[PDB]
Amino acid sequence: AIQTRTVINQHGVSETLVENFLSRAALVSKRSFEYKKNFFKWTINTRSFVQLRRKLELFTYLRFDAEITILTTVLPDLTLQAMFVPTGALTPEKQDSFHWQSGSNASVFFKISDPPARITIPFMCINSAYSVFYDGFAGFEKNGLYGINPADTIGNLCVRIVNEHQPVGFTVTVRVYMKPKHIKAWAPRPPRTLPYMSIANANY
Amino acid sequence: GNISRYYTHWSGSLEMTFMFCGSFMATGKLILCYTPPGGSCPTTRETAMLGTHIVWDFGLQSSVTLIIPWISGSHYRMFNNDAKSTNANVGYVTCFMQTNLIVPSESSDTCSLIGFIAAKDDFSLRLMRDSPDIGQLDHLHAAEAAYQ
Amino acid sequence: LKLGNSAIVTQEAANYCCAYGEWPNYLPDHEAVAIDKPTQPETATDRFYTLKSVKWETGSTGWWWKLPDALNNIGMFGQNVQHHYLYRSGFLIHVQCNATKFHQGALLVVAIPEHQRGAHNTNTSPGFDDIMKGEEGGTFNHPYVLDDGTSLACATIFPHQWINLRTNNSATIVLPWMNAAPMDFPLRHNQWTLAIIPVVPLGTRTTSSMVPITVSIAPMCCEFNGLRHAI
Amino acid sequence: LKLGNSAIVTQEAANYCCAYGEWPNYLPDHEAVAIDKPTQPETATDRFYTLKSVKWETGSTGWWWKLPDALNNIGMFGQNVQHHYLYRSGFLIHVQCNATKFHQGALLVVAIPEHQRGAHNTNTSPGFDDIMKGEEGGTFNHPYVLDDGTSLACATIFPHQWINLRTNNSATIVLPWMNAAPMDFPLRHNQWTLAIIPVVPLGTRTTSSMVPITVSIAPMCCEFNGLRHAI
Repeated sequence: AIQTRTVINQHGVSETLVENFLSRAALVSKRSFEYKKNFFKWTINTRSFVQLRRKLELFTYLRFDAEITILTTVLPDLTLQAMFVPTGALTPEKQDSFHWQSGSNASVFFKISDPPARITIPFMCINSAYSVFYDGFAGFEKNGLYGINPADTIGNLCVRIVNEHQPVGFTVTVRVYMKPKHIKAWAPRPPRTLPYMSIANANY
Repeated sequence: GNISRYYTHWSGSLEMTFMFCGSFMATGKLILCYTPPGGSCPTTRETAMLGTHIVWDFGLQSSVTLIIPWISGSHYRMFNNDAKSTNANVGYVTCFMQTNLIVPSESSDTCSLIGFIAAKDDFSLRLMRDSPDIGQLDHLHAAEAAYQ
Repeated sequence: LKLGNSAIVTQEAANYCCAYGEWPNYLPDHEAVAIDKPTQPETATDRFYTLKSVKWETGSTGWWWKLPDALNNIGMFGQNVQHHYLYRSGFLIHVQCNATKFHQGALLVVAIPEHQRGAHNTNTSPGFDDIMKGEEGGTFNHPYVLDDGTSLACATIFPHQWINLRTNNSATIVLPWMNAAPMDFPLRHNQWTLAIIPVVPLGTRTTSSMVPITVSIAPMCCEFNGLRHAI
Repeated sequence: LKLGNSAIVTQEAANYCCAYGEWPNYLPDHEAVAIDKPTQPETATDRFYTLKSVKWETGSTGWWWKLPDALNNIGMFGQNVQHHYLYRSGFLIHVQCNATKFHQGALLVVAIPEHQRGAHNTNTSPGFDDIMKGEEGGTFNHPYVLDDGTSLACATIFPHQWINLRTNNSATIVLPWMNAAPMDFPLRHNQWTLAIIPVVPLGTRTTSSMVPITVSIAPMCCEFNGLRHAI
């Protein structure tokens, strides 16, 4: 209930640049699973949290890179794998599937006593920029999901316990972080104020 | 009012604009009076003229330009608890009726006003935070797609 | 007219018709009287003190004001009348009305110096309340004779412009300092007398067309006596 | 000191001891805040606003004032506190007493910035009336500790002069702008704290020697926010 003021002298302009307007590396997914479906698969869609969804939808087209950092909390020497799978190749469905043994996709291997892993993914959209809002139809026949671009796909990561079935049981918690770099945006758009109702489209 | 919610401290000058949309035969004078951030809002027409006031009619120009000299602001978390200290009251932009409306016997006897706003090139921002504009969460229909 | 604090915008420029030929001129070369260091504030007076809007019906007969009288109550110039007793100032008058193209009528803005009034059919001088009206101004009871026996038919000898509702809706008259003495007293003397006189009344299909008329006054180059001194 | 309207005459010149090294300097090169066209009146503030005469008996214990507080009520600077909210000003302090050659005693003029007060033997912060005294000023209850636990024996770190009744009867201290922010608010902040402290009490053959002490304050180079604007 106290109303005060302060005179403010400023000269900074480069604080509001778009490159460090989006370099904050917020969290994008938090899910735990067990092992005694014994893994974790997650599409790399971006509109999962409303703190990041509204902040991203100010623009029309943009172009950046991933900088994915997986943080793991959960024991004798747990080794984990995060096999990236892009489009064109198939996704694993069981823990000992032969898609794990495939070399044609990228993979990491890391412990728990180590600091958590870090990779980055370049711009893999087949257009020149990501399409945030898609004003058309993916397909020719009438029932097409209005607002899904086939160029909007990125891939999906899969997290798996490497070790043998041990006589102890445990539960692994996985968090993902994503830091955009080298930002170039176009055509600014007004924000959405009415609350979201789904993740597939804009309804209210 | 939707970009500055992300930040904490703002400072700069503004620019308000009005656009009257009456008929071509319609006339009438209005008055716009500014208020310094010290005192209170004016009440009558006479007490409002003693501030920075302008006289704007209809027949010559349907547009007008007003310059706000300076604003400021912060949020001031100063207590021990989770409290919200409201910022102080700054300025008033009022509008009184100088003359009553003159219309011919053909047109409707009702007019309209629309107010614009635009910031100048001294407007600066600092200390980006999150915005409470949406809310925490609502019920999502298809909450999980990737996981399954 | 972006002058000081206010700015009456969106007006036909018309003509800054000087009254006879002159300007307020700041009164130089006077040291034999008023040696009290005149303060002469300039940027603290130029506001365009506007007046109350009036209504001009069909049977209306005009209005009148007094210029040092009507500004004693309003603003920084209203305060500077008190705690001062000598001044000198030039004025600016902006008269503007508004109507449709379907009305018709004629007005006459005129300004008279030293306009001594009078009363009808008596032998008693008018009282103090019959002169000091203030902001609102008074009303002519006999406009044809100007309440002094002088004919309105010869009243174009003064500075004047013709607001004609077919052509224009504005007028602007600049008045210099018109006084015998160089400096004067506010509370007992009024130099100019602003007055408007309808000549042709209005006319339309309905009745009671208001035609609101607005007068704005602004002092050009004022000065006062001294208030601050060394010893 | 013939300054503006008033002139405190017949004073020993003494020393215009600057506080640390500086002058009010009119605050240049600031355009990122307060772009409101500061008016900065200069010749309308320099008066030497004098205060109420006090009486210094034998068992007296000193007085204190607040400089933006004590001038809120008097004069053109008293009016300019209202209808304004940003300012910046430098001060001038002239402390002068008088006695015979037969009295004896010592005084200590000292000025403290940001002098946060306190209360004795409690756990409650002082109220709003325990600070905003106004013109008359307050009284020390514990002068040895300055009502904050700081020793008077180390209190010569501030700018000070020694009024010694054997030698002189005047003192003059110039204070610059001492604030974190460039401009400030009058009604909720007081930068300096003027206070006088007796060290040696008086003594004579009789009792109740008054020794009237007079303090005069004058703002040096003040400024304010904007009040008049074009559009």
